[PDB]
Amino acid sequence: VMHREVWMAVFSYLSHQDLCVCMRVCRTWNRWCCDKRLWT
Amino acid sequence: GMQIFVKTFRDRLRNLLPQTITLEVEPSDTIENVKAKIQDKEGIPPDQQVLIFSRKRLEDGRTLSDYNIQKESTLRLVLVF
Amino acid sequence: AMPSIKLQSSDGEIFEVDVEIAKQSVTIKTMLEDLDDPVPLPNVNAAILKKVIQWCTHHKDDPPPPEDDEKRTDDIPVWDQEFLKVDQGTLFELILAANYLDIKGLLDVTCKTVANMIKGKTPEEIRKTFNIKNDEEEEAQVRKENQWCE
Repeated sequence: VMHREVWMAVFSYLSHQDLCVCMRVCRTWNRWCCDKRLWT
Repeated sequence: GMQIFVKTFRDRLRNLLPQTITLEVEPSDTIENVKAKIQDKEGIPPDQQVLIFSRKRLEDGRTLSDYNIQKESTLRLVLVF
Repeated sequence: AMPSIKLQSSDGEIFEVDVEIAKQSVTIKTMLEDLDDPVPLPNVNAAILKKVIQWCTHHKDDPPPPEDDEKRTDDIPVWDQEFLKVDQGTLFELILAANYLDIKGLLDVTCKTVANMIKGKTPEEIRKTFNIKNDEEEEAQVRKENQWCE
């Protein structure tokens, strides 16, 4: 939840396998994690 | 009618570099009006804008003449959540 | 003695700080280089500003920071993990304050800290740490789609 720009900063420190876990946490996180720049 | 400049800082959580914009204002105009004009130009609602001139935080209900904001002066603006 | 600058927290408290400590905040350092009064700080209260001043005196000899890039998280110095052994609200309040005052070094460690609180846990174990509710048929669809990826 909370603010989106805060969470993308932390998400950018996560591997592909770490990011794999976060799209099942909540609905808003799943939408946030479909940004292709995170899997760079 | 008069022209003033508003300059941002670097905001890393957004991806914004410092930059300056121009506004058309009146000395009578309230800080609430100027924030409304800033939303008009860049889409930032007032609840996320803090404007500063001469190391004084500009309060919403007051005017630019109350801070002696004149032609070509420059306000700085921090973005908050 | 020392050249000093005055900061005013958002709740109104004055802090007097060394120039070299305060200039670690690029926002503070920038609004001093355009032309006695205390510098207003946006939505940084006294309690969070107190933490920020602690971090900046420790890092006062750090150079101006360079742009990134590849981001790791095993590299948080020992002093900054002990400094951030803090309640989680202030941790986020510190992310915001580092953003508003443009202190790259503190924005990096704090975001990495939260990321270590995610690395390895699972959606249930993560939800309980930041009290986020799970919004059974929906979950199975994403669980299948993101199985092959990672």
